[PDB]
Amino acid sequence: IFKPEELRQALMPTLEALYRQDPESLPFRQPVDPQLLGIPDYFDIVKNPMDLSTIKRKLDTGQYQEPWQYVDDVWLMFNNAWLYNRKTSRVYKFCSKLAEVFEQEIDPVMQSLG
Ligand SMILES: Cc1noc(C)c1-c1ccc2c(c1)nc([C@@H]1CCCC(=O)N1c1cccc(C(C)(C)C)c1)n2[C@H]1CC[C@@H](NC(=O)OC(C)(C)C)CC1
Repeated sequence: IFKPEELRQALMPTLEALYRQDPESLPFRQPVDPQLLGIPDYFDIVKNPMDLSTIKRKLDTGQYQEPWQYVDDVWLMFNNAWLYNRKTSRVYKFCSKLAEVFEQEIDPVMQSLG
């Protein structure tokens, strides 16, 4: 049974790795705002929105008990973006860049956590 400070120390470097991907992480730093973006169908398509600010806040305040719940949220944000956006769009290709980065950093940390 993990403690939320153990979880934060080990997983937060993987989250900071995402934030550094400038400009790729910019669309993902805050919730998608469908009104601002003019995309009224977004919450029809994305039933469980997620973004970097929400994951950071959940990490910071201890809302994850096990590491796979953090991993699930990160992949939720990618899958939402791959689902809603066309393959030709910048955010789609941005999402693939951050997903590539993420797999690269999450593997060793998950194996030392377990
Ligand atoms: C993910 C995802 N999944 O589906 C969807 C849908 C998203 C998603 C999400 C956001 C998005 C977005 C797509 N396209 C944009 C803008 C909007 C115009 C069109 C465009 O080409 N863009 C764009 C895309 C890729 C890269 C960038 C940079 C690198 C220039 C920044 C821009 N943005 C925000 C819109 C406003 C955000 N600023 C903000 O919220 O400011 C406050 C003060 C916090 C409210 C920052 C980028």
